[PDB]
Amino acid sequence: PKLVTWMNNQRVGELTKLANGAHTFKYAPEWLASRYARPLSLSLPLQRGNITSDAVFNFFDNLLPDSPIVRDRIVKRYHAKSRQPFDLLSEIGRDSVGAVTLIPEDETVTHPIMAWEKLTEARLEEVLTAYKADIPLGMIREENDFRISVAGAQEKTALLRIGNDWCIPKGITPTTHIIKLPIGEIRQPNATLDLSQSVDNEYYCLLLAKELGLNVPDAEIIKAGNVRALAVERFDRRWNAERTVLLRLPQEDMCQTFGLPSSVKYESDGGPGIARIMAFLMGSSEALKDRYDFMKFQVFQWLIGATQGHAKNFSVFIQAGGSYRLTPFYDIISAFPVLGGTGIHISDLKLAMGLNASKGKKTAIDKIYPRHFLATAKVLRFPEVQMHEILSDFARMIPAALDNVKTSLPTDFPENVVTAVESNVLRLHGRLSREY
Ligand SMILES: Nc1ncnc2c1ncn2[C@@H]1O[C@H](COP(=O)(O)OP(=O)(O)CP(=O)(O)O)[C@@H](O)[C@H]1O
Repeated sequence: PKLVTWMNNQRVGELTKLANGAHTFKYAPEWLASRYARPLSLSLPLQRGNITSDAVFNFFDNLLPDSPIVRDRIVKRYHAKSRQPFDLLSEIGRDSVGAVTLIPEDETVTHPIMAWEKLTEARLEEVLTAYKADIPLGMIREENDFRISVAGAQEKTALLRIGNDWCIPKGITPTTHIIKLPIGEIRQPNATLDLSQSVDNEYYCLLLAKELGLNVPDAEIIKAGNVRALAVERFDRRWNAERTVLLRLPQEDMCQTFGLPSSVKYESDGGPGIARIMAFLMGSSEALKDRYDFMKFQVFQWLIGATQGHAKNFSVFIQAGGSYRLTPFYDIISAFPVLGGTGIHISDLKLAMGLNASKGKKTAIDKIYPRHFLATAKVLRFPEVQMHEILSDFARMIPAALDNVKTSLPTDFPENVVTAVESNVLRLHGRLSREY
């Protein structure tokens, strides 16, 4: 029972579901014997023979949705053999996050390689409201070519845009976007989250992120009838130098990077933090810069209060030769517009990975001061003279950032989201001015 694994169009090896349920992968000699070859994941480097590591399982399990519901659907959708990472992927394992492609050992490929199917304005709304039909990742039933897969827990979908048209890829056509819908859970301790308007909030956050010289993905708000969904330009997808072929970008996150399961994704649950990930960024290609933009992303998160910035929300492109480097900062949301007399106080918002405090780690966003950010870099051998610069710029830039954004907002954008965010971002920013 195999599952041929390709990377773009070259063969890497084959995943196989054992007779007891275990998962084993083995790199094809063709892939192994090539000066320009890279591993499936930094949790399983190139090697001859079979591989059994709990890693060869976790890797693929992270390649599936983080929501029971979604997986509850993925099954009934295509009648999966089971709920294990394999049998599920056998179904929608085609276009997934990164450049990995899983094809059933026996149903071999014919048909034009890269084929899709344009979508009518009135049909797109379907793909966007597929949950109403009990469908996973928005994959219309009529067809059957739809076999995408995406991580996360939010009701989303991924499509292929050609020129000025929304197309549902076919066979193994790489999707170019990730249209996420305003439904699902978020985090903090013991408590999940329902906030403002997913799209607006996220959008806003990305706008500030970008306006704040922060590297994030290209995304715009869209509307298919009465469906306000957000579509982000996948940063693991790229066309040939002249738009001839649409290639993928081998990528993986920080949970697979360490061979860790999906469960242990939250530091509080035994996951990695600013210390385990940084100590790992010292081996990154552009390590000097990757270590910098990271730390800076912490302040930003602390400033816009992003309580769901766990280990599964950070990745690294797998560069040829097994080398790696940090990717853009995807998935950005503020918990500020959820505060107030809604029984949730700012003293309750905690961060995913804590900072070097006086005693262990400090998370409550309502308690983190400059000293905590420095003590963090101090401990992690991150030049202090470089952190002060970060806390600095923020003190001088944020005030204007929250403004330049207000002027570049949609018409129908919740005037109140901005209110609950720019107020808190400003209260926190204050702790900065008072030092820098
Ligand atoms: N613009 C982009 N380009 C490439 N990959 C992206 C991306 N945006 C998100 N991803 C990838 O897809 C995964 C899930 O997307 P996202 O983080 O937006 O989901 P969610 O918002 O569904 C997550 P959760 O609710 O579980 O915190 C990420 O872990 C990342 O690997």
